[PDB]
Order: sequence, then structure tokens, then C-alpha cells
Amino acid sequence: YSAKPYAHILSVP
Amino acid sequence: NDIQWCFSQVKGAVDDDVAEADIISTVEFNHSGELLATGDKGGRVVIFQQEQEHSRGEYNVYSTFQSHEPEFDYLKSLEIEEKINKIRWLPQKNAAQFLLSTNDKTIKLWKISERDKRPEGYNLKEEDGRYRDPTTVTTLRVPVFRPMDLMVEASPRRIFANAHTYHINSISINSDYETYLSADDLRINLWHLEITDRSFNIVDIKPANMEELTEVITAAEFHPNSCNTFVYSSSKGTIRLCDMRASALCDRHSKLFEEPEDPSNRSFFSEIISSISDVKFSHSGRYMMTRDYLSVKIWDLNMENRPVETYQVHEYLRSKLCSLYENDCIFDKFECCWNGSDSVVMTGSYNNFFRMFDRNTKRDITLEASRENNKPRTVLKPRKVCARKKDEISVDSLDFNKKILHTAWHPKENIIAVATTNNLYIFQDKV
Amino acid sequence: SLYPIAVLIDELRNEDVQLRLNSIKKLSTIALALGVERTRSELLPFLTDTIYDEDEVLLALAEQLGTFTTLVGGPEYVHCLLPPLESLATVEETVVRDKAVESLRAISHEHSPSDLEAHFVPLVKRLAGGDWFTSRTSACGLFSVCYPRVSSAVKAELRQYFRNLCSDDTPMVRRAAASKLGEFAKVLELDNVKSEIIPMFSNLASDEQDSVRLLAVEACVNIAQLLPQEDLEALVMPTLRQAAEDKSWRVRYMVADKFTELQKAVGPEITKTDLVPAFQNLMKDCEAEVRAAASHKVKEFCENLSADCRENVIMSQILPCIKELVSDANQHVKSALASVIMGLSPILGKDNTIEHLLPLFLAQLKDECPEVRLNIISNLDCVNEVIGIRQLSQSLLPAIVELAEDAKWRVRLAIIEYMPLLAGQLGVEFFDEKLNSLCMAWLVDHVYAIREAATSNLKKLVEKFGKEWAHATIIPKVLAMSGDPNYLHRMTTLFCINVLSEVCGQDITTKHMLPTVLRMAGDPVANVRFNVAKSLQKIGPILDNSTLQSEVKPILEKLTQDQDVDVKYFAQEALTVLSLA
Amino acid sequence: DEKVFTKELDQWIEQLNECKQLSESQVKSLCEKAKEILTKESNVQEVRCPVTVCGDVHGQFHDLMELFRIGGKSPDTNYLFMGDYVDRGYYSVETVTLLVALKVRYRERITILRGNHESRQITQVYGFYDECLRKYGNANVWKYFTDLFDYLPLTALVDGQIFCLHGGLSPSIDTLDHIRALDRLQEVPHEGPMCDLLWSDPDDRGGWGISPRGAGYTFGQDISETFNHANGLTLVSRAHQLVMEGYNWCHDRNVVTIFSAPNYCYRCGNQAAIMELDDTLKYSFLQFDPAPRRGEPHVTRRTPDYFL
Ligand SMILES: [Fe+2]
Ligand SMILES: [Zn+2]
Repeated sequence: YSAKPYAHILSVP
Repeated sequence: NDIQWCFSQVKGAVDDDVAEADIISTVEFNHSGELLATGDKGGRVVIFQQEQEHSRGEYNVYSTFQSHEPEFDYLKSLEIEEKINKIRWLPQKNAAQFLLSTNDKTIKLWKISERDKRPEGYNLKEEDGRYRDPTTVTTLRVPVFRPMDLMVEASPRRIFANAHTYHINSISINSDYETYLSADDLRINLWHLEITDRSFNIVDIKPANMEELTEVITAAEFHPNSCNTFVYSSSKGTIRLCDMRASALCDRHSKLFEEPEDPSNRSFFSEIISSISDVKFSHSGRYMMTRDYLSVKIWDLNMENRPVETYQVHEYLRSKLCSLYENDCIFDKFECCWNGSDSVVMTGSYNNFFRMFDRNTKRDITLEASRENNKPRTVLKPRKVCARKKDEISVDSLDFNKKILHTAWHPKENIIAVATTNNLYIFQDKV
Repeated sequence: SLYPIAVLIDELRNEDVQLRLNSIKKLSTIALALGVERTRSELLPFLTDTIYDEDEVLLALAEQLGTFTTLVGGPEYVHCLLPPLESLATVEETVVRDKAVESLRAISHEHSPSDLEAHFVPLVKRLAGGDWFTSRTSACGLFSVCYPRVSSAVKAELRQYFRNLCSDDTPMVRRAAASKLGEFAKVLELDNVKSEIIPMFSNLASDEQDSVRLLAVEACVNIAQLLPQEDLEALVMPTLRQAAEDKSWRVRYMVADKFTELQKAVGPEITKTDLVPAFQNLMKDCEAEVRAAASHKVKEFCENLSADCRENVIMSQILPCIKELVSDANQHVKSALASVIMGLSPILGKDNTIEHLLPLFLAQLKDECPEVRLNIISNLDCVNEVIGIRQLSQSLLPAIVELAEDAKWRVRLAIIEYMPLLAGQLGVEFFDEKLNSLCMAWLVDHVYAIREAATSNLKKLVEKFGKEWAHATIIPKVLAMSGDPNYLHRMTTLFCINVLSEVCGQDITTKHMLPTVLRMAGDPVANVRFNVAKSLQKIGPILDNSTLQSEVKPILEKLTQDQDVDVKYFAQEALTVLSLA
Repeated sequence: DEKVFTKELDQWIEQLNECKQLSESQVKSLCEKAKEILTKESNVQEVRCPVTVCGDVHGQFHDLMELFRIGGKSPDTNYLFMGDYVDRGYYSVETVTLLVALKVRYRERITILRGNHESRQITQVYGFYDECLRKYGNANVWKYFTDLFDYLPLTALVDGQIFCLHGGLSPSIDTLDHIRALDRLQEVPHEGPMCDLLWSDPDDRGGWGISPRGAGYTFGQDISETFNHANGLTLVSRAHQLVMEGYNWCHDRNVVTIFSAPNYCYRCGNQAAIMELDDTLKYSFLQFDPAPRRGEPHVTRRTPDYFL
């Protein structure tokens, strides 16, 4: 799992 | 045998109107235990003081302030929440009290002090009621101090900001009365309590390629006694113990606590439910308790290959894992706490249930924090969940919106604070 | 006129922080106007416990209270200042507490011994026995000012109180005690230092807290300076040996950072027997900070060794560790070693420098890190007096060339700043043969900061090499840039002329540089034209008045008729400044 | 007198050079006289070579000082900035104040255009208003600066051959006369040629398109070639898009994007660039890195003094 709780770590503008 | 827990107090709205801003997000006692601080989603911190005439007095409102305000990160064009993540009391230096309060980005040092006197007397005017004509005064009068009703002041002393790229999830004070640590998802920084313009990044596990991300830091904590030892847990279910004596940078862990992956109970959710949501050092400092979704593990700091104890918080949710995954309940971050003598451990659960585990007698009890028992000195009945006999609760009737995530133990007495979604319950034993 | 002082008094209650701060900084005026008895009985009780918590206001108040000895009525009533300061010694702010302690120490000297025993010693006992560890932390710094001037019984009581403070529960009080241990031991009798200070020093040096243990190295330095040499082995040395091998890298860093002080304190025999192996182990430490700290101390430690066996110790025990420090993984260790390894040449001598130190110099000159190379180059003074720089020229030239053409312009700036020293050391002929091209090519760099730095470098080189070399070598080269198809390089020519005119001389400025300044006044670009105006303004005083009245004045008059507003304004400014019109 | 004002303006410039703001009255007077200067400048300003064309600075004062170190100090170097002097920066107030002061003192030596962030809405949303309120305690400075921002020229023309603008081309714009016919003394619209010239972007998709920014349109190589052929322009210099290498060519060497904010938003780690146009339109790009500093939090992996 790397999408639901992670979110902000992987998400970069 | 079991402690006879009794209802003592409830603090909050009598209705179900959560309002989404009054939801408690942290509960913490201070070192002496007479002060109890709670932060909420709205950025407010409320401090209750025990009524002092062992001590079984009630808690009443002592102070209230707005720790954090909503912000906007223009650098990333994102809303920065004011929700209070953690509150940590400092040891008492003088007559005032001090605490550290953190949101996702900023740590603040708050001083709570009492004032019981005010200046009196003026030269160029009266007591702000009227002004005086010039040249009329021919005799100086230095203002005096006169007693007033006690009023409590809260002021922010220091701000530690703009040092964490990701969301801060832990703050922990050091035993040397000097420094502390703050840990976000990928880095652990070391601050000095009197220096705000720089921090020492002791741990950094951010990979070079962000698409190769496999672990995040979920909690971190200093040793209660040793000034060189701290631990941090990860989303993979492992705890790394770092010794600050070996090297300036703690990128090489001194110890690694991890249990072998059981091939028996493999599932699609085994990666999610193995993440550790909280790690707590025992008061003696010789043991360490970690909380994952389904169990509480107690580790001896001398044995790394397996924990010495394992308690199952709510086993009836093991067959309902898909349902808990659909509604995002499987990502809840429950907490855990020791008692004063490290003999009983308390954690939360669903449907306003919290669990007590006795380490000496290996006995567990489930209790409910409900307003239907709003009578002081009333023994809380033990609760049983049936996968339906008399006075049992069926699994499908549990309310998963009622989660007890935040709990606190009184450092010396048998007093527990339990934060539901909107109310804060204070329970005492039958004394 | 008591109105201003009434305003000042009333501003103490003002909600504005700045008004209270200003009124606090002027408490001397208020006290002087009030008198003596009024200040004692009215102002001081108001200042005893102030409600406001601003750190700067409290700091100003603590500073002010240390100079009220005259205003309160002289040394007779100086004890009246004890309460207001005592509260300030309890606050949570470290700087305010330190200022209050400093003021208390300053005013303790005005106390008579009777007043010391009657008012100041009770204050110290109250602070040391207080329930709040801020008071106990403040109390540690007050023992040495009152110890020498009290009776024997009070001295014994103070010693017991300091011993109690050294064993306090909170780490901050123990840290304060460790910090003040040396200055306290400085005033005790030697017998009591051996009997009582030594056990406290030993106990604090084996504390559980690293922040307390690392404070024992300075205490070791201070105590070793008091005891005779024969007592160091029995009392001080075991603690120092334990500290040098401490588990915490902070204690070892403190040992390495104060290694020269320890060397001076213990003496030569102990240094040879004990400190040399400790230094060897510190230079091989597993922590980069400790290795860098030990590398900073190599030159001073080697210099102060006893001359009987200094060379043998350096060549057989210190040098092998330096050889491994040259090839260290850490950048900062190599930089620290490079900044000081240059100074071992005078100690060893010519033959030893050639055989042993020279390969290390070459290896550090070929290092990848620019800072290491810059540190090596910056410290050629020591080696130049042992072996001629002509032997190192063929090895320095490639390094200077590599640094002068670096991709990062700040590295080029850094090598530019050292150019005059290298030119002076390497001689005129070597610079003219090899280094002239680099200096000339710096003036046409893309980065303007590099051009400005090279212009200043040209000024310094002229100052060093005299007028004739500048006339023969660089001036015909700086004037050739006037024809550059880029206006930036033409302004670079103008800037070079401006900076050279100060030193090059009046005759040469009038004969050679001036014909080009006046010639570029017809430049198509207005920037060049008003820079010509500024150039004529700057170099005007150097020229003789006849030249100004002959050629400068008509050119400025013509420039005052230019289309561009900037050219006209700067020409008018030049005319006004030179008083040519 | 003119001399007294000139000396005061100079002293203002040196004061701003160490990153300290001015008074409210000083800012108001500076904005008023800048408006007096700018009300005469055409929509398509005529800029004379040689000149150094600069990209976005976005309130990074120290990177602006680094830019001046790289390219030279005004008025010695003729500059041409292409908007976006505020927002997303710690020192937007100081940056915009210094640029306006330089424009007032050296109106013939520095030309400043209007960027998409020179709006009352954008500055309030993206921190310029917040920064000015924090530094002053009132909205007077923001009001004055937003009043001044209306007068900034939309576009610039260098030697009649290079077109400099923030956003890019517009479908409703075909000739420089059309640009000169617009009314720039207003807030930036949410639609129209004036908004397009500050919000458009180049793109590889042929013809026009839809810009994800919410305003302006994206144009292809054909549009740029047609505009250059119609107006006789050798090149179109442009900004407002972050580029990692500092400057980027596109549309077959017909559009060049210049970004002059190194380490964009203190996190992008990009390089900045400035384009020097020589006496004969000979372009050369100078790339630079952020000016060395520590930041307000000095988070480092080297042991600080308190822990040493
Ligand atoms: Fe833009
Ligand atoms: Zn932009």
C-alpha cells in the first residue's frame, strides 16, 4: 500500500 | 483482582454535534499529574486542573487557548491544517507550566502562568477614567501592586517552523532537560529548546527516487532515562533503536526489533495491519509497547527477534477486514499507554470501547465510554462482543464511527482520560 | 520640570512593549529624580516582581539593576538590590538568568563582609535550596564571588552547598555545577581542592548525561592548572584518560577541541607519556567531527612538544596518522588538515619537509574538493621560508589554473582573492610568464562579480609590483579591451582605469589612461558615456588642474548636451564635484 | 527640488539593497511617482539594444541580488524584467520596492513589464498581501502597489525585432497595433487579449488549445511562426513557466522561455538564466544557481554548536 494514507509523500506539484 | 473502574466526569457537548472542529486529537497528563491538556481539530488547547484540597479530586477548566491557526502554503499552494497532533509537557522549571504543541508543520512552546496582582496608580491621569491637566502634578507617585482575582495566561514563547517537509507525527522531549526531537514521515530532526533558527537532522530515510518509497516513519520517542537512546517505528512493523553516542548522525540503527512474518495468516491486508501507529517506552524504561491495528506488542529491549508479550485488542475485526478497508477505517491510528507501575496497559477500540490488559495476571477487560452511565461513582460493566448470549454485543452492530483513539493514564494514580469523538471521559477506581 | 520623568514612570505600565523597554532603559533618570530613600522604598518594590514577561524588557531591567549601587544610597544599602535581582534569577529564560547572575556578582563586591554574610550568603543558600531548578541553576555562579571574603564556617557551609548542587537530580543544575566547578576551585584552598573539588570533579566526569560529562574537560583543564605536577598523575590524570576514551563522541570531541589547553596544563612529561597516544587515537576516531577537531590541533600540538624529542615524535608517531588523514573520506576533515599541515615545515626542517611533508602537500593540492586546494594555497607562507617557492611553482601552477577556470564562479572568486599573495610569493618573473594570462582573462568573464574582483586584484597587484610593471605589462592590455564589441567589457576597461588611477601615478594617468577615457566619450552606448563621465569625476583629483581646464572640461561640457538624461545628470555631477564650471 | 528627491531615492535604493522595507509614506510617494512615469509608456514599449532580459523573480530578493551579481548593477547594465515580481517568496515587498525604485531613478535604463501575478486577487491569494500585512500591519502598502501595477506596460519591443512578454500570443491579437490599442490601466481580466498576453503558454500541440491554468490559450509552432512572419520578429522572449535548465527554446527557435528564479519556491532545485542581447542582437544566456544562504530554519546534517 502506497496510495491512501501515503498520498502527500508521493504527491508533488 | 481487576480494578473497579468508575465513572467520574465527562467534558464536552451533551449532543452528538461533533462540529468537526471540537473533535479531540490528543490527550496528555503532565509530570505531576494535576494538569490534563487536550488539543482538538480546531487548534484549541484546553487545560483542566485537578481540584486539590490518594488525591481523587475532580478536574475543572484551568486554561484555554488557540495553539494553531489555519494557514496557506503559498510555496506549495496547499491548506495547512491547525489540528493539534501532539502535546508534550515539559518538566516544571518554576511556578509556570510549559508545553510543546504541534500541528502538521509547526511546533510551539507555550507557557501557562498565573497572575494575581495588577499595577495601580498613575501620574498623568486617573485609573484610565479621566486625564489630568498638565503642570497640575507636583508630586511623583510610583505605581504600586494590588491583588486581583487569579487569572491564567497562555503565551507562545518559541516557534519551531518551516523545518519539516512532510507532516510531523511525533514530538518527544529528551531526559537532559535541553533538547527534543520532531519526526515527520521521512525525517527526524533534533531541536534545542531555546534555539528556533536551526535544527539537527539526525535521521533521514527519504529515498533518492520517490517512486522507490517503501517505508515511512510513524512514531518516534526518546528513552525516559537514557539521554542517548531513542526509537522510531515504521509502516513495515519494525522499530529501530538508535544510540546517539556512536555517531553524530543516527542513520545506522543500534538495534532492529521485528517479528518474523507469519506465513499462516497471510492476506491482502497484512501489509496495512502490520504498520505500527504508536510506540511507548515503559516508565522503568526496560520495556517498549507498540500498537498496530489488531494487536499490542510488548518488547524487551534486550530481545530483538520477538516480543515478550502480545495482546489481541479486537480479534473479531479480523474477518471484517474488507469492510474496514472499504470505509477507510483500516487506516486509523490508535494509541496505547502504560500505567504508573508498568503493570497494566490501556488502548482504544471501536464502538466507544477501550481495552485494559494486565501484564501480571494476563487478564483483559473491555469497557465502554458512554454518557448513558452519567452517574459519578458508578462501576463500569465489562463488555463482551459476540461473533448472541445475554448482555453481549453482536459484531455487526458495532458503530465504527465511534473510535477511541486518544487515551491517557494518570502518572501516579488510577485515573484515566479517554477521548471519544466529541467528549472527554475521566474515570477513577473505586476508592 | 518633573513632567518628562512622570511620563517615564507612567510608561512602565504601558501596554506597548517598546515604551516599557525605553522606560526601563532610563531607570537611572527616574531613580536620580526620585532621590535615594524614594528609590529604595518606592521604585525597588515596584521592580521586585514585575508582571510583564518580555525577554528583552527583563534583560534590560537585569542590566539596569546592576548599576544602581550609587542610586540606592551607596554600599550601605546595596543589599536593597538583592530582591529585584533574585526574582530575575528564577525566570525560565537563560539569558535573563545569566544577566541577573552577572549583576549579582557585580554588586556583591560592594558588600562589606558583614553584609556578605548577612544578606548575600542567605541569598545564595535560598537560591541553592530552592524548589525550582532555575534558582538552583542560577545559584551555581554565585559561590566564587562570596567565598574569599567570608569566615571559615561560612566557607564550609558554601562548600557543602556546592557539593549538594553537584549531586542535584535535574541535569541542568549538574551542568551548571560542572561549568562553575573550575572557577569555584580557583578560589578554594589547595587542601580543599584536593579533598573536596577532586571528588566532585570525578563524580561529574562519570555522570550518566553526556552533556554533563563533556563539561568535565574544561574543569579538568582548570583543575590541572592549580595542582602541582606530581599530583596530576594521582588526581587528574585517570579522569582525563577516561574522558579521552569516552563512549559518547561529544566527550571525545571536547577532549580533542581543548587538547592544546590540556597539553599546556599537564606539562611536557605527561604530554609525551599520555597525551601523544590520546592524540593518535583521536585522529583515528570513528566520528568525523572528532577527527576534524583533532586535525585542527595538529600544528599547535606538534609545535609545543618538548624540543628534546619533538622531531622524533612528529616523524615517528604523528606523521603516519596525518598520512591517513590526507586520504580521509570526509571533506571537512581534509579541509581542516589542509588549513594547518602547511605549518609543520619550520618545525621539521628542510630535509624532512622535502622527504615527508612534500608528498602530502602535492596530494592535497590534487584533491577534488576546491576548499582543500584553497586551504593549501592560502598557507604557503610557512613553507616559503623553509624551501624556496621555486621548487613548488611547477606543482602550484596546475592547481591555480584548475581553480581559476572552475565552472562554479564562486570558486573562481575565491582563487581571485588570494592572487596578490601568490604573485608576491612567486616573484615578478613567474607571474609575468605564467599568471598574467589568468589575471587578464578574468576581466572578460561572463560573471560581473568576477570582473569586479579581478579589477580589485589588478589594483592590489599594482600596489605590490610598483608603477613600472603595471605600465609595461597590464595597461596596454586593459586599454585593448576598449575595442570590444560588447559594452560590458568597455565599462570593464573604464572601471580598471578608475581603480588604477588612484595608485598608478599622476603622470602616467595623464599620459596613457586619459587619452582612452576621453576617446570613449563618443561611444554609441549611453552606459559607456555616463560611465566615462563618472570616470572623469573620479580621476579628476589625480590630474593637474591645467589638464582639467584643457581637455576634461570641454568633454564634460559636450556630455552635458547628450540626449540621454543619465549622461547629462552625471556630466553635471562631475562638473559640480570637480568645480570646473 | 529634483536633486533632493534624487538623493532621497538613491538612499532608498541602498537601504533596500540590504533587504529592509521603507515607510508607508515613502512607499506611497514612490508608487505615485512611478505611476507618473509609467502613464506615458506605451503598451508596446520600445527598448533599445543592448539589454539583459530577465525572467520571473517571484519575491526572491536574495536571488535577485545574485542576478545583479551575475549580470551587473543598474544603471551600468540595461535590464528588462518580464513580470512576476511578487508572490511565492519571503521578500516580495523588498523585491518589488527595489525594482520600482530602480525604475523611477533610471527610467531609461530598466524596463519592467506586467506579469500575471500583478493583480489584486493573485497577490492576496498567494501571500503578497499577507506579507505586506505582516510587515506593516495594514493594507495601505498593498493598495498602493496594486494601484501601481495597473500602469505597468504589457509588452516590450527590442530593436523592433525581439518581442518580450510574460504569457504569450493571443488569438484576438494579430498585430502590435492591436496590443497598443488595448487599455492596460485596469485589473487583469479573466478573459480577453490582455489576460491572454499574461496567461498564455507555448505548446507542442498544433494550433490553439485550452490552457490548464484556467486562463489564456496554448499555441503551437505554426501560430508562433505566423506571428513572427506577420510582425517581422526574429524571436519571442517569454517567461512565466518554470524551466529546470534556466532557459528553454521551443517552436523551432522562435520562442524562448527564460526563468530567473533559481530554486523555484525554495524547493524546485532549478537553475535560473538571463539573456544578454549585445549591441548587434547577439543573444547569450547566463545561468546561475541560488545565492548561498542558510534559510530561516538552518536544517543541516552537520552538528550544530548547541550539540557539539
Ligand atoms: Fe507568471
Ligand atoms: Zn510566475
